[PDB]
Amino acid sequence: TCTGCVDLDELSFEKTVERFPYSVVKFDIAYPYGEKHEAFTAFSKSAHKATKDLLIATVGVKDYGELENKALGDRYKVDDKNFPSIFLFKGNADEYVQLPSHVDVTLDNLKAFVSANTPLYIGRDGCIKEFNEVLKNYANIPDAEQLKLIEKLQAKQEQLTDPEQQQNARAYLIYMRKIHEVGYDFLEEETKRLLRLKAGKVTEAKKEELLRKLNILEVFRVHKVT
Amino acid sequence: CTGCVDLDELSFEKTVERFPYSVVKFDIAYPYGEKHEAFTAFSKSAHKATKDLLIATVGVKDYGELENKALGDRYKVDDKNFPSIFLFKGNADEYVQLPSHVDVTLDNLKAFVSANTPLYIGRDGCIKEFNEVLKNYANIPDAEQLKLIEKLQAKQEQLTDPEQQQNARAYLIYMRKIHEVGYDFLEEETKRLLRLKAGKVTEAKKEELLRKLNILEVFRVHKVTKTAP
Ligand SMILES: [Cs+]
Repeated sequence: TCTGCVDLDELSFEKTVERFPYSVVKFDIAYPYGEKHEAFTAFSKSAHKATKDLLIATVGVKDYGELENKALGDRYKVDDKNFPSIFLFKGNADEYVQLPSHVDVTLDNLKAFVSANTPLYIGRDGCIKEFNEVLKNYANIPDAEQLKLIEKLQAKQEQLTDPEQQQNARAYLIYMRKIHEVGYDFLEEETKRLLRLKAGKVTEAKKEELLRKLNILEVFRVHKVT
Repeated sequence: CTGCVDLDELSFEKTVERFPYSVVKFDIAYPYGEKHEAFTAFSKSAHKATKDLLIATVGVKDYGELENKALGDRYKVDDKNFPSIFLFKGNADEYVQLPSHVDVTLDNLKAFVSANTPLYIGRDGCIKEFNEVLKNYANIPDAEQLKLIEKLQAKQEQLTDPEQQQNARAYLIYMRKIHEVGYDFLEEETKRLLRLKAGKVTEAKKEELLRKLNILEVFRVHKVTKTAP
């Protein structure tokens, strides 16, 4: 299927959607693959890191054959012409919004579809929303402000529980410290390092970590330095 | 399987913690076979009976990127004695594991459930909302029977699930016959169905007769207290 996606059928569908605050469900071919499904996969992974309240699910509809989930495609008025079709539910299989048929299925667009329609926000992997808010043009604030930002965020660092997020905050703190010490030259250096490392010998978990670092690194970019 | 939700390292805890109870079968990825088919039958049965029970599977089948190996490890299960069946009580921390000696069958899974939760997976055919008001039906006065007939006929008309619609017909038949003839109907209809069931019947016809017998059983009374004809 896709990682962290829950594939639902006519018996599980409503009863599962009805247990979650929000659900985003991709109705598609029973054996989906291709750019759009990969984008929904990436979105499942990002969503799952970003929220506690959002079910990411798929329903595979088989037309001809001994039919699978055709009731569901019928209920939601989606068939071979519409796929993949993205629905967003809010606890009630009868109340939903459907991603406009003209919107490209990309991670970015799926993430905006959720934010446009729920209070949830799915940031970039590695980013910590709290940190971000206090970090814009960190690289242009005075050394003493920077030094202040470092002590506060280092406090939230140890108020955080999830390993992923604890690693993320440590990268933020490292970058604050480097950018405090080296100035903005740091960005390009760290970028080149992370990219050479990503384009080298490393695992599944390895390239994700490096991407999370890059996304965290991006927060510290400014349009002019001063 | 149908109605089983397959969960993985990302979806497991978060899904299990949204349902009051979850029964989870850990097994190889792409499971198959007789225990899997029995878990499948159980999923169908539980879904017909409750809305509070998640039925789920985790495919460990560890030979690759090791999907779900961490999950199997959290619960200390093993290629070595798959399947392992767990019951969770609303989070991924509170669970009971089905003893590895218990054959994984439909009956044992239902028992596991009723043994460990307030949930009840009823007998095939039964409609809980009917059974709730039918206890001792055969002994109550005619006018109460008649009111129950009117009430369950009204319920039947609102039923939206097709298996319950069909089962409800058998309840109404039995209520009306029992009203009309008395408790002797229970022997009459039992002999009729047991005769059929003792014939050469397919598995699907067998199931259909069992559902009628499970419904008729609702009407049996421990002692007949109401006068005959
Ligand atoms: Cs709900």
